[PDB]
Amino acid sequence: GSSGSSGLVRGGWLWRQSSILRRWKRNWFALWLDGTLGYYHDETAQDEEDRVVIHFNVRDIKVGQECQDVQPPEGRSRDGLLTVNLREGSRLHLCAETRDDAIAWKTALMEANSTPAPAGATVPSGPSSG
Repeated sequence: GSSGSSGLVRGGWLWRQSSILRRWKRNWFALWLDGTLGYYHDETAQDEEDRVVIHFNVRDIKVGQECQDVQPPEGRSRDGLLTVNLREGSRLHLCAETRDDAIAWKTALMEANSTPAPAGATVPSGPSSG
């Protein structure tokens, strides 16, 4: 709603595990201020694959060892795994190259899930001399 969404939080590449192919694949996940999560084929949002709710929607999120029914792809390590749970029930199988990345997503998500935004009236006002 709110005429869609305006403003991006983060945008990186993460490994997602498929169901029919049961294999990890490269995917670009981008979080919106509106409180939504959409991943497209590549950085360029041209062919939207899907869109899930983030605002008060994320039930839980695991990272690394936390994982229970997930395995790291080739090269990567268990110190990167990361899965997100949705209130709707369905979850999201992901895996960060490193633990750092995983945590970043876990925190960036957990927050947006339980943290609203003043989105409404703001100005780019900033520095001038320099």
